[PDB]
Amino acid sequence: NNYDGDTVTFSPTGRLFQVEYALEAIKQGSVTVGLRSNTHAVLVALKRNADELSSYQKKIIKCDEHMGLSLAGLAPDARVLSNYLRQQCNYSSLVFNRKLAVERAGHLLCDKAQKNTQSYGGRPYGVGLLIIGYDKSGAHLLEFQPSGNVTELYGTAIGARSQGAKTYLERTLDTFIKIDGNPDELIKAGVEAISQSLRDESLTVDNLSIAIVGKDTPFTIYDGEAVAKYI
Amino acid sequence: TGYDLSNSVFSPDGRNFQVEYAVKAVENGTTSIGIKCNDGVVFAVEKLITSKLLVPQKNVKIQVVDRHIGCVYSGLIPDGRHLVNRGREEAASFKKLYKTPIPIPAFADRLGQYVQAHTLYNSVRPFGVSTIFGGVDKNGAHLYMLEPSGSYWGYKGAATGKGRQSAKAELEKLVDHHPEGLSAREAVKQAAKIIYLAHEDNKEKDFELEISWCSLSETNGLHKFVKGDLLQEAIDFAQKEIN
Amino acid sequence: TQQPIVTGTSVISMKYDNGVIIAADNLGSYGSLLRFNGVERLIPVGDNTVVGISGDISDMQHIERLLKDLVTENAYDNPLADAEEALEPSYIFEYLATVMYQRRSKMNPLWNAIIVAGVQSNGDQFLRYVNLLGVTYSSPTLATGFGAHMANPLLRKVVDRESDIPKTTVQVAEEAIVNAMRVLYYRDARSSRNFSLAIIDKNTGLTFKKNLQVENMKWDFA
Amino acid sequence: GYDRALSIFSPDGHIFQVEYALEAVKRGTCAVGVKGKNCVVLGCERRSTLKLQDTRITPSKVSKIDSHVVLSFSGLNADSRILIEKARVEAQSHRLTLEDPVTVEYLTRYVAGVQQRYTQSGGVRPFGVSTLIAGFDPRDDEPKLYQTEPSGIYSSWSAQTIGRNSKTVREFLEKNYDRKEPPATVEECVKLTVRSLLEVVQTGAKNIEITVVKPDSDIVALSSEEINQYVTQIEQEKQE
Amino acid sequence: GSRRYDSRTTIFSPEGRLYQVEYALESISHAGTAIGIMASDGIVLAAERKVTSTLLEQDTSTEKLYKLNDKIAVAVAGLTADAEILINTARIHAQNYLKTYNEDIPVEILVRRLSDIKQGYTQHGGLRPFGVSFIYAGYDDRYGYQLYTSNPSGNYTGWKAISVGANTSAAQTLLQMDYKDDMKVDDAIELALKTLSKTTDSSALTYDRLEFATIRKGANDGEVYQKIFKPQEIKDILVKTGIT
Amino acid sequence: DRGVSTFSPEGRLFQVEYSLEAIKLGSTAIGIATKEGVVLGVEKRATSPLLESDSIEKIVEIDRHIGCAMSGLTADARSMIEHARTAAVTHNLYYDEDINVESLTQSVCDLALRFGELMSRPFGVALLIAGHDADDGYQLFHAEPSGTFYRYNAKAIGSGSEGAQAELLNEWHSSLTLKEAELLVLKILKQVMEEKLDENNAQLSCITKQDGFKIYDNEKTAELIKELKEKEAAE
Amino acid sequence: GYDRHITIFSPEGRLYQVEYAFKATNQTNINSLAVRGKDCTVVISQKKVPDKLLDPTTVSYIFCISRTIGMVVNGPIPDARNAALRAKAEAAEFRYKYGYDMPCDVLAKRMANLSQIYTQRAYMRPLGVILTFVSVDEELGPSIYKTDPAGYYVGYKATATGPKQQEITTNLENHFKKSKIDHINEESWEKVVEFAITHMIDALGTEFSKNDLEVGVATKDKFFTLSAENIEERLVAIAEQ
Amino acid sequence: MTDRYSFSLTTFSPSGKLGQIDYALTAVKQGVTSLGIKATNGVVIATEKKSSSPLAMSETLSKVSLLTPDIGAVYSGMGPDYRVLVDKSRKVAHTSYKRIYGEYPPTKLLVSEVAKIMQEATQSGGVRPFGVSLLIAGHDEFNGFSLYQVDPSGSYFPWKATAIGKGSVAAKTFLEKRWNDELELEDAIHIALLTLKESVEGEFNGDTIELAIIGDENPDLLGYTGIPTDKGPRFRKLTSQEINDRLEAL
Amino acid sequence: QFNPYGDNGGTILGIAGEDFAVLAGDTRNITDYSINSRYEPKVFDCGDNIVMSANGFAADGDALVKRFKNSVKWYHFDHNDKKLSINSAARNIQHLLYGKRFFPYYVHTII
Ligand SMILES: [Cl-]
Ligand SMILES: [Mg+2]
Repeated sequence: NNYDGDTVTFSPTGRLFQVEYALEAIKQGSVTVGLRSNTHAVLVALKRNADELSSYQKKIIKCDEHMGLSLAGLAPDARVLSNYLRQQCNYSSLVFNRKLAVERAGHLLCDKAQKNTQSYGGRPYGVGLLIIGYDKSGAHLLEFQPSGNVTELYGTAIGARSQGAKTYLERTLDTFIKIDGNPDELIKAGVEAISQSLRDESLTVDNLSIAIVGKDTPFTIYDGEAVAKYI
Repeated sequence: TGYDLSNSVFSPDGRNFQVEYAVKAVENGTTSIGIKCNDGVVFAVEKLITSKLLVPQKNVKIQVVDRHIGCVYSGLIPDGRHLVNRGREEAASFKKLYKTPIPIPAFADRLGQYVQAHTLYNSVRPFGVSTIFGGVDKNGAHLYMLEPSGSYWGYKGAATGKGRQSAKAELEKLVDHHPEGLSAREAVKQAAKIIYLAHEDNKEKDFELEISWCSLSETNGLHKFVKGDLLQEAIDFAQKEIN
Repeated sequence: TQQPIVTGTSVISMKYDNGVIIAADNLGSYGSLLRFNGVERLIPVGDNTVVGISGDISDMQHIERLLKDLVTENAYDNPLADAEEALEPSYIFEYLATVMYQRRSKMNPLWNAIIVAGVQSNGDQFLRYVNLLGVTYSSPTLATGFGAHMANPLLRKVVDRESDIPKTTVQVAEEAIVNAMRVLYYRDARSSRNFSLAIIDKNTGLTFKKNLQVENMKWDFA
Repeated sequence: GYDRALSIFSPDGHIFQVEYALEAVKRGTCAVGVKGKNCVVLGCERRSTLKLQDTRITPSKVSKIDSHVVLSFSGLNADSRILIEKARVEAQSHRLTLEDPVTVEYLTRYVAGVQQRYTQSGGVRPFGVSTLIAGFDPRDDEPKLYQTEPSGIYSSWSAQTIGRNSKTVREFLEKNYDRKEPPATVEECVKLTVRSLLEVVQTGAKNIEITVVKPDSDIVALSSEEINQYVTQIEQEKQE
Repeated sequence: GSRRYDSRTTIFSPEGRLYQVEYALESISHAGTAIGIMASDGIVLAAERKVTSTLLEQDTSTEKLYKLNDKIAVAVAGLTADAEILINTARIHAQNYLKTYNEDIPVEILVRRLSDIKQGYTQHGGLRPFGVSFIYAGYDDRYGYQLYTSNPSGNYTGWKAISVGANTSAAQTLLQMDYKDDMKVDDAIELALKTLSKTTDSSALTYDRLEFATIRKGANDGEVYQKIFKPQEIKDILVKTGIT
Repeated sequence: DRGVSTFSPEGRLFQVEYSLEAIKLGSTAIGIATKEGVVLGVEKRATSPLLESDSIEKIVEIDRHIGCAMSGLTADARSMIEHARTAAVTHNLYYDEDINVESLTQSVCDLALRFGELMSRPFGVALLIAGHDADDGYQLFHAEPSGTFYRYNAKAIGSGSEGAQAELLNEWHSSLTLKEAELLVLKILKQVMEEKLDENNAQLSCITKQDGFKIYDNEKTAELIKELKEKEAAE
Repeated sequence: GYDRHITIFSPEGRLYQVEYAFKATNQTNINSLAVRGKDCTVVISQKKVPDKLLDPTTVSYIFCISRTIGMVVNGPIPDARNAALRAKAEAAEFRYKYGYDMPCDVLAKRMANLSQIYTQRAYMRPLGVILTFVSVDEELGPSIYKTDPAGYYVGYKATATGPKQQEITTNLENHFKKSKIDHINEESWEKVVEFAITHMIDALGTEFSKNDLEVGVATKDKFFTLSAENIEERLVAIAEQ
Repeated sequence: MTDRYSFSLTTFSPSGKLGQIDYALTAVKQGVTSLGIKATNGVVIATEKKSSSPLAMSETLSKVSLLTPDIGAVYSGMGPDYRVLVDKSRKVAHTSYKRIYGEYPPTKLLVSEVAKIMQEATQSGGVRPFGVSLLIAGHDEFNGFSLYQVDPSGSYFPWKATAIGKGSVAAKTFLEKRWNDELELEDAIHIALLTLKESVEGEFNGDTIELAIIGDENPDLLGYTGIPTDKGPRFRKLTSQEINDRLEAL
Repeated sequence: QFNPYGDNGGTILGIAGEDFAVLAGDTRNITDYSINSRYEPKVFDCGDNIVMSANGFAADGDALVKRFKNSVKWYHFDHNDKKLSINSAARNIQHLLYGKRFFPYYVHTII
């Protein structure tokens, strides 16, 4: 109200409204789902078009051979944060001959977002990210909020109507965590999860975007006729 | 009025309302505690399980500084991480120049001065965390608690977050009933109980217990996380006391 | 640009069937003056890596502090610091190799020759060299300074190529290393009788031997 | 440094500081440009609220940027000096590096670029100045006349006016200027320029300045008497 | 943060005016009147000190008339402290030019330089403008005797006769009435003092309330002399012209 | 007042949303992509008859294989064009090849959100970037001040955009010829323009693989306008 | 009314942020007192530990700035420690640059100058503290110099600070009106501490245990704080006559 | 952090007033009275030592300060602002003059430097004006004795005699009746003490009054002998006893 | 005086066929009259069907190959996984080398 003019101001109840408004941009964004087993991790994203002449906005970005994310909210902010992750993954490989741990990648993203919430002149990031990866401790899934809060999960969803997919994953938890050594079945579970968030529209061949990373699987994005198999 | 719209502005009372509003964010956070024992310190924190999809034991909250100091905080988690990152830089530069690991009172002032600096200007926001920290140095065990204003003192026991009143009452009983002191292993058990008791203010969702400790006899003065059998033993002791 | 002041001589090392051995004497020379007699030049990092350093001792002590800081830093926000996310010999080497090459590129080198010896997570032997120029190389046997000229020829008679490594036991390898140290004591004017030796084995872990001496010496014939 | 964003968008998509800079131009004395077949004429209004002025030394309204290009303006006088200096420096820099003087379009593009920059740079306000830039490209006999404004947009004009009551003189020019047959001589062009200012000026005395630019760096400013002869001939034809 | 307290000194009004420049001009209208009159054989500078005291040390006092170099002087109307900042900068510019070209700086070049400095404070930096208007009286071998004025906007113009400060409307009308082109310095001296005598807000015009200066080629032969009048000399010229 | 980088309660940047309103006031620009080339057309919209309309430059070359049309505060486009040209030329210098149309567009869009308290505000202009490369063929992009860019088969921006886009919805198909696209841009420009369309107040351009980017002569466009009039009178 | 938020003049020529910083000074509800002996300078301050969970040994508002200079602070502890760290840095730098120990009055002036800057520069807020510096100066002898948020400072024969400063001040005034000398005419610092505690008891009307007080003593070449047992010995002597 | 107040805090109001300067002058008006009188062979500057507490040692608070050996200063208004200005004035006398010309600046030029500092606090970013008016008395070889007033705006004026602060209006009228161009230094001191008594409520003696002179050279205060051209400072602060001696002849 | 350069010996050979190419090199690494290694790989697969060797001072050689491999990675990131053609790689390597024109990589590079 009187306390939402900038990110450097607490409200009388201890809230940061600019951060909360940045969180609101994610809710307006298109739904994206993340889930994993013990061998693989999967991203599923519903891409959004402007109209029938336009392309469908890409949602998934590769960060390294073993790591990548999906976005919901301001796409240019995702480009800034994914570029930063690419650099940090790259620094780890060049300097230490070491693949960057997914948990450490989350810590770096948290700290980068935090600096934009405590200083004058800046603004919070207006995007949410779901990071998947396979490192020395197996498969991982992270959820990033521009408040700085990063959380490791078995599965999750962000964007508009994400609550439907999140409840489904909460039911299916015991099933999909056991889908080891079967990439197609894990993706099926993700496609079925994101379907719980659709209304009026359904998953078409230029609508759907899928990514996967695993034990002997580099981070690869599937679009177009490569996802027709799962429709 | 308007005195509360900008950081570092004195109200007619002589108060900094923006710092007082940061305290509200701390009071909204989960319960974290610290217990000073005979030859060390124990830290414990309540981790709210928002969903079944949270991977157990993975979202670690307690943080180590150097190899002998533990830090835990309640409020805005990112703010606490920022403070610990600074603490790690302060500890590194101290050890670089003076060789010896940073003493706990020395480390306490480093955090204190940094947090206080964020109450001097309107171009920065105060920290939305109260931090409980400490460890073992050459003069023995030390436990501290640091507020958004930059204010800190030494403690026998400390608590912050939503269930701080409950926790404080429990800590006060331990101080009265043990003037001679508490052992490190006893403190771990007691820390588990107090977090379980303080969870009544957050009773809607279930939680996960996380404990760490630095002890001269039990951990060689190094900070370590309580894991496996010792953690389960503390959880059992805690569950027995609430029933 | 500088000049080395207090210096350490040869570091020698070799691979064997289950791991690596590395050794270096305990002398810190001040030109031709044998000034300091209790200098440890093998520095262990965790339980899987030993870094052997020759050349300028002041720079060695700096590198020792960098490695100590590396262990502290790796443990930060790392629940698997003593397991899957522990420091590997390959991580430690690549970091040092980066530092050495950067420093020579600013025309302000760390005046050293370094051998990183260790065993990787998968049990693989690790042995690689780096110096003040940032030059790196690997070989079944590695040695610095005088060791390169006198130790390598002896150690290469045991392991001459990659296929000789599985045929070489820890007893044969240690024997060869100890003999090389004796030969260096005979012939290097900046060496000492006292030395340290470290074995990193994939089964028995890190064995660090201090206060070893060159023995069974021949002189008589004089 | 002072970094405050003074030029910003409003809910209706307007940048008020740029629009208010145009209001400063509206207040400035009227300037007019007319290109003939082989010349360009720049006319300027002098407000007669200031007498006891020393006309020898008082800053003249038309300024040479190089030997072949001139610049006139409407709006804040102090602001115009900064644009004129920058343009003169750039003109010499162009000669030094390209070994050829600036084209009239290039010089216009530069000045317009400076004006635009001051509409989305922190800590600065836009120039309260619109300019008329006229001349001939090196080794070219085609007349050139351009206009710039605070926003930084620029364009070429057969004839144009800026400043106070420029709506009226543009009305005159739009019905009196024929594109198929522009003023064929210097005389005809100057006459049409003086006529256009007489719609707005008041007394045809020391209130009208006229500068004629011809090809090959031939630039001359008309005197009071020379202009007075045009003023006389125009009204004697009007008495009919 | 800090934006809250920023007055934004360098913005246009909806009418296209610079607020701070306009308000600085309002300030200057309450300053003591300064007058410059240019003649064929020299220039006169006359200025009124603001309501003085009997205990003010007049003979060592200077608030209106300042020397920039041997050929150029200024009359000040507005904040004296602001004026001295600009005056010192102008003195340095003149010396820079003399060092570079080994010739005295032409009057207009000095005036343009100071005026550009004033202009800068209205367009960038977020600082308040200088609350000063200058009358420049000077001589060079290109244009001879010259009068200029500059104001907080950084705009400058040339004049035969001009006033700044208080009652400029009344003063300018009186000057416009009696000024002629073939006028001489001694006639201009009389016009300047008569104009101040009529426009002043004081009861009577006396020597202790005035600062006076002339720039004459009344320097022996082909050169120019500046004369900052002493208190007794102002008293004498007041009697000579028949005002006291 | 309020920050230049402030979010609204709906999660949108005030300044970006306001710059979009300025673009709505701009003159119309239309692009149509075909397998034979991409066509770009603009409304010139001269404010007076004395303004020489061929000095109005709202279609611009970025490289031989990339063209660009603008709508909104067109003075803001100049630094964007400068950057685009520099990026295209720089990439050729570094890699001895043409730059991809998407990569060029992405480079331009990186400038967009570089504002705050960097430039003091967002750009008040939208761009249609058209071009060809060997990997993805003929392409048309819409670059906004939000930093977002969408690929389009056809797109209209400016004051007549929603009426024009509805028209492009009905008319575009994947088998359009270059000639059919040219007439289609002319037809829709004529529909949404205030003044009557001719070769002096409207401009056409195209990008083909063979000939690269070309702005059409007024004589060439005048013939296409005459061809349009006759085929509309043909039924 | 933004002239109340930053350090600019109000229409009355006042600086409200400075005035409100003076009010923050009494937020701790602690009173302090300083007096001079023949060979020493003594400072006493109330000690209140309201929480049983606190470590009482870490609760302090007296600081050892240098070997010779001590400082007691009236105000919140964060600002107190801010001032303490700076004073310590300034004292150490002085000795390095000029080759001799920083005098008590010179440090006070330096800290007062820093405070003055906060009252003139808008981006910096005043510190809500009053700083009382004590020493036995090698040139001036026993010294008390006190600094406030306005940037004012002056030397004192004796002084008092806190919510009940007036009661203590008047009590001290009345004693020096009797004795007609500028100090406590006593040989040992122990008795000067006893004087200081006695007159605080009289002025406040309250009794003190060993844990209710905090004492600092400056002698030639060193400043030191008393332990609870040293204070107890002082309290016993007071009660025994 | 960083000082983000890069804009002026003093600006022109619609009426042409610079508010912050006016308010600074109001703070000076509330200040304790100080005065200065110029004689033929010297200058005197004086003020009241308004002690904030009787426990305070008012000798440790110097309201009258030496700037150079031949220049002194007194103020009315905010004490802390004065103290820092004295530090800056002492330094600028060296950096911008003595380190260049090998001699101390003349009174008028040092005044000019102090004035410039005060002017800049009236225009520079993120600062308020100084809340003091200064009276600066001094002597130099070519200008003789002089007395100057410097205001918060940075404006300065030379005076024969004047007063600033609390009771300045009444004091200036008192000085107008008594001053003439034939006063000797002792006469000026006598008039100074008479004038200052009117604005003082309580005790009026050498311990409550601070008074200094610019007069003859004091070779006894030089600290060394052997250089004929060096004859000692002309600034001298009168002692408590010296003031009381002249209060009997009052 | 510190000499930032050294000579690690080695010999490399590149030959272009009609529809193939070979890049060969010996595996010996030396300083002065000593052998550092009998097998130290000198020719590297850099991705996108490009092989590279930077012979001479091995520290500079390793640094250049490492930076080029990195350039291939970022070319994929920045340009939609487009394959880096051999001519484009060659021009890119020129800029990597000329970037240190006044403190050169002491190597003779062949791709
Ligand atoms: Cl200081
Ligand atoms: Mg302040």
